Amino acid sequence: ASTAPLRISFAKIKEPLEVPNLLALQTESFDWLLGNDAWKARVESALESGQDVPTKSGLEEIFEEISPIEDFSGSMSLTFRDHRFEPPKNSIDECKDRDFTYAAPLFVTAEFTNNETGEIKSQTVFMGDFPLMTNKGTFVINGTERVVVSQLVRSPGVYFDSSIDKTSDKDIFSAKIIPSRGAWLEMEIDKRDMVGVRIDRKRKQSVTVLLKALGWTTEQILEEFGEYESMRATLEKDHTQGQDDALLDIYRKLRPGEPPTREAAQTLLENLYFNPKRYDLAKVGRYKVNKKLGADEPLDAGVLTTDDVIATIKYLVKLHAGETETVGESGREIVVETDDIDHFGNRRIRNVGELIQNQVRTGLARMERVVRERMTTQDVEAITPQTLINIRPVVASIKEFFGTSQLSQFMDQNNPLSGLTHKRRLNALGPGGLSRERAGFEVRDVHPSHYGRMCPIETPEGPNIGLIGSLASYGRINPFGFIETPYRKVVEGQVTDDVDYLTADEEDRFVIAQANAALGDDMRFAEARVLVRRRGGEVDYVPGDDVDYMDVSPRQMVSVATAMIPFLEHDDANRALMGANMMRQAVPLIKSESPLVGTGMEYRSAADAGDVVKAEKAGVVQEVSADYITTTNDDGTYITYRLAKFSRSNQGTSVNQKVIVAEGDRIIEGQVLADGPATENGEMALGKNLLVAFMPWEGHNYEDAIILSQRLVQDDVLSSIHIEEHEVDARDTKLGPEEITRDIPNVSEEVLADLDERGIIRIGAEVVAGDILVGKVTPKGETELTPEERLLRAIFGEKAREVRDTSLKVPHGEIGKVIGVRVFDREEGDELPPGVNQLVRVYVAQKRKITDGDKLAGRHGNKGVISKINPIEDMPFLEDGTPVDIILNPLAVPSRMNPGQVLEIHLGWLASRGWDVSGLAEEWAQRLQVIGADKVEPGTNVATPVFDGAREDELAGLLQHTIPNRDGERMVLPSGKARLFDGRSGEPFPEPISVGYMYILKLHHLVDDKLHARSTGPYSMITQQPLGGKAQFGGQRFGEMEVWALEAYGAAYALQELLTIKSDDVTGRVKVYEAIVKGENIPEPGIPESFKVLIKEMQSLCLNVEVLSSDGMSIE
Amino acid sequence: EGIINPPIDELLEATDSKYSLVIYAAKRARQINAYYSQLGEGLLEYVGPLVDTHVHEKPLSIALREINAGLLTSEAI
Amino acid sequence: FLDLIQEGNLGLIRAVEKFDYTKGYKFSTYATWWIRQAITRAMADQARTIRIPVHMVEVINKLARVQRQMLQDLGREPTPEELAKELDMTPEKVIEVQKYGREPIS
RNA sequence: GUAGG
Repeated sequence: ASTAPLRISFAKIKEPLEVPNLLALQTESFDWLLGNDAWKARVESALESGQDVPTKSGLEEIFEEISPIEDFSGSMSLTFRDHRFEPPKNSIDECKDRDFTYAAPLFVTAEFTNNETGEIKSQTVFMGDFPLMTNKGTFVINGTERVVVSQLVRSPGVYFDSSIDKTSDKDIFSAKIIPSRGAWLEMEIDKRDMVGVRIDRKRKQSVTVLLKALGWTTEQILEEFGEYESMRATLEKDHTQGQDDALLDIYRKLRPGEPPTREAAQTLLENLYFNPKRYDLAKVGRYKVNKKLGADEPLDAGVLTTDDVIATIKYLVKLHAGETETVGESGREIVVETDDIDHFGNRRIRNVGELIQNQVRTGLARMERVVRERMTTQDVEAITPQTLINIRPVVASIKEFFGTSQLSQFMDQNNPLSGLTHKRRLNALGPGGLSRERAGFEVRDVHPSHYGRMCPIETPEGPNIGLIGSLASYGRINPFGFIETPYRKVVEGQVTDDVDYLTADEEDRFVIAQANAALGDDMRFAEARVLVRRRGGEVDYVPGDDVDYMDVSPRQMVSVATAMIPFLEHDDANRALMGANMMRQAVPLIKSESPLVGTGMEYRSAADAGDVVKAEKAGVVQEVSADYITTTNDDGTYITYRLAKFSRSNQGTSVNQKVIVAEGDRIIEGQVLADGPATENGEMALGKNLLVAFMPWEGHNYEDAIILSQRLVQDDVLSSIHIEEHEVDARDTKLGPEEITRDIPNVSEEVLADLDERGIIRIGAEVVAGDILVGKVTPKGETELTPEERLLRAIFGEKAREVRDTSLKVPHGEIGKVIGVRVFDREEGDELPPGVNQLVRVYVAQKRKITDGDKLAGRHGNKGVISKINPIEDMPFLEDGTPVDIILNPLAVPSRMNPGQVLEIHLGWLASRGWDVSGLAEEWAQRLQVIGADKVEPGTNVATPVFDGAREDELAGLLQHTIPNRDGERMVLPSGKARLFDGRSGEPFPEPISVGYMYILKLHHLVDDKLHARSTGPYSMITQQPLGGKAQFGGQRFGEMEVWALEAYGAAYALQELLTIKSDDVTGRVKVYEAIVKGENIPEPGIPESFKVLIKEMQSLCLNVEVLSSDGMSIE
Repeated sequence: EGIINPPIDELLEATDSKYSLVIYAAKRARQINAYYSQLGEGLLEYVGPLVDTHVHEKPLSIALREINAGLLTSEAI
Repeated sequence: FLDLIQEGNLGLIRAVEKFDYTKGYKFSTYATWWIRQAITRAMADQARTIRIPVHMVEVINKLARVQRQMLQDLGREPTPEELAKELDMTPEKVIEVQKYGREPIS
């Protein structure tokens, strides 16, 4: 009811199914992995509801998978029956503060049972700390919030392919059986009209020898293969016969250099394919294989069997024969058809739990190897569960995953939307998958199956285009790892309420209607003709009662970020792509305001995001204060929530939280009690709503640039806090320990004015470039003073003491006011890394206002850098006198094909001054009356869902009937334009201009960070060319392409200086600086250095590269 | 009062090349600059700026101004 | 691995140079001691880029194994004084040996 | 690694 504030809706169809938990993807998977109470609760709830669900927790699955260890005698065994967890010692905030990996202990009951002793000994053993997922789906490792992203991969099973070979002039068919973990086997047919098998692509071979190697005899093989001349030709061409001969042949081919051996061959094949450890096909692998090959209920779990091998041989040959429908091998009749890999039926996403399970399984396998070795080198009766194990592998592997792993990424906390879109993203890049250079045209592009399972709009627009993708809005994960989407059930031409979740392949069977299609007053279709889709992505129509499923809501395909954009249907694909990619980069402002025009979903995408602070009990608030809010429930539990103030975010922005609830207001459970960054009343707000007009203006908005008033600078409308944290460590070295102290050597007294006696700057003392924050001094350096220094000191009577200043200073170009300082000490209870005695971290916080050069952009992919902040009076002011806050070039709109921004503007105006429409009786008037959006007051927001958005007739009618703002007149014409007086000249402009309200965000590509200059600075070590980067005073790179441009002009001297004096020549560089500062002409450059390094290297390969002259040896 | 203060076309015609001009103006500017950096040793081979000079200036501008006025000359060895 | 194999062969030629049948056992009990000696010496002498001497090497390995035992038993990072006591050295030597046992990063 | 060009 009071979940969200009032917001008028322009939707035309009522959505049956509400959006699920937007962040279920990570949390549910990890709950399954832990096997905690929540997982079992969901399992039993699904079981009683009848929905399929796994009854086996991943952790206990892996622990049971590792069978009890047996030696060559198999006398003893160790069973790891049950595990358990306890509350972690450290709080989440404490772990964030003190650099501790948030984790809890993992105890397992190990039971060592020995038959020789005939005794069982039970003991609880601690396997190692286990990192834990906080309630917001973030892993706090070493105080940094990492996130892990699900990974798309090709699921195991049987795959088939058909290709055309130009040389052969005929088609070539192939097949493969890709396993979960084991070695991969392939099977090609009619490579040259014959058939063959790739056993890891070791060498050329035929199917016949493999079949002979197996127990199946030649006679039965002919009997079952007599209906296909290809196989008859293969075998009659086969000279070898008998199982043993084929076995020794394949063994020699696979492992040549040694004589064949029967048992060696047999055990090698068994280990390669029939051993349950090397070739353990995953559960999804068998589930897919039985359906694809048609086998009816084979073994639920187990490695491939010879029956499956013969079944796939049959399938391949049938596909070769041109037959399309064939009887299943030990199964029902099924279609034989080449399968496309891109299809979402064959793409499976590993969620967080599966990845962590795989890594801990690898660690436990290492542990098994180590403990087996120890058992082989251990005496009986000196064996205990607590002694034999070693916890190093498991912790090593889990930490090696949580750090230095592609799927483990740094949280992006620009705003809650960035958090969500980082959580949900699926990444095709990773280990054992589609890498960067492995990409092709086919994989990147969209597929007809990515509908309701992956949003086709938002993907990185950089080189990695299409290799990352956000999950759909209504998407859900299958227990196997496939993605489902809901569909409403349609029967006999009417619409049944029940919703069924369909997967990628199962959707292919039926024909699914479209949600946008109109529906009459009754439950039946309004129109006999209706658009539908079917197998292969075809979009043909089928009138009349023929469909059975229909999309539950129009917004299935679109992702959360994309679905934010209003009037999305009008915008192009590329511009909505850019717009969605940009909303993630906005920065929160000092004060936030919710959008006047925007889809009605922002509230949910804010509440589900973790940044907001929502109540967990339905009580009453007693005391409200900025630091903390205290509430009490009717039961009696008193809960006080702490609001974070100005804590640095990951990217370096404030995370301030405001307070909404008054003192005496009631609370229902889940209600928002405090905003996060970029939020207002719990509704997302990444930017502010400005007044805008479209007109060229003196050339200050040429080629995408932007012009805006100085009222923005004056009212802090676009202003953002920024906090920089920098730390120093009082490390100890060979000569002695470093000291942080106020007594700095060889400095004036004034610089040490704000420093405390301890040597740490005070709180609130403003700093500037070059200042001193904490005064640290080196223990000593071996000083051999120069004669000039000695004379100067002797004349002045000062002592050059051994201690040297190495104090932290504020970085160049950085200003701010210190807000917080934290100090950790060795001898105190706090623990630091080895060697370091004290650490001090200092915050400096400033308030950056919008200025020239700052980027700016809206929601429809229109972005530009500010170009001029003119005074308030120079802005063309509307008839009443209101100035226009921002000016945009119109030349961009038809060319960039994003007409929606224009529509929005008019609707934006309509939201500012409300509309009154009662008894008008026009078509749009009746539509508004039935929808309820008939009467509105000024300032109230409006909601236009992404595809149910307002049409143009409604906007025109509302423009015709806007409420009078002043003097009983409408300032905008029915066309949507208004008359603008000039500001500078003073005369009215020739024709009316378009004006209205637009939501504008402030991207994080600020000018302050990008600026960089360098007179002279550090240099590189191996070769002395200046090291690049702003963080170390780097020089810009003059590239090979850049030199080509300079060589085009015919200018030789500029090149010579750019290549010798300005870098790569240590001798001439100091000379040039001397000449400049003294006032003389620049000297003559010599040879560079990198050439000397190169000739030295080429001399080290035994090549006597001599720098000779025409007249013998050269001078250098 | 600008980099483009002497129009280029007149300089080009006297020099006959777009590269001979830059080399010749640069040599003259080097000579003037080294004269201003003489600081009093008074080598006779060096000569001063023929055209009047500002309190602050760059030798190359003076050199190009002489070329435009045409008071100097060049002769390849 | 293969260099370790060669060093074991070196220890083998040494041991067989010092074996006689006077011992009332098989080869496998006499030679294996010298093989273990040669492999341990090689692993202590040519393993680290910044070479440590043998005494300090065994110091490092003893500290590492006893620290692992502390982690297995207590399940927590022991206090420096505690480790100093189980080792019987001083905390200063503890930090010293801990720093001496690092590896270069490329 | 990921953003912007």
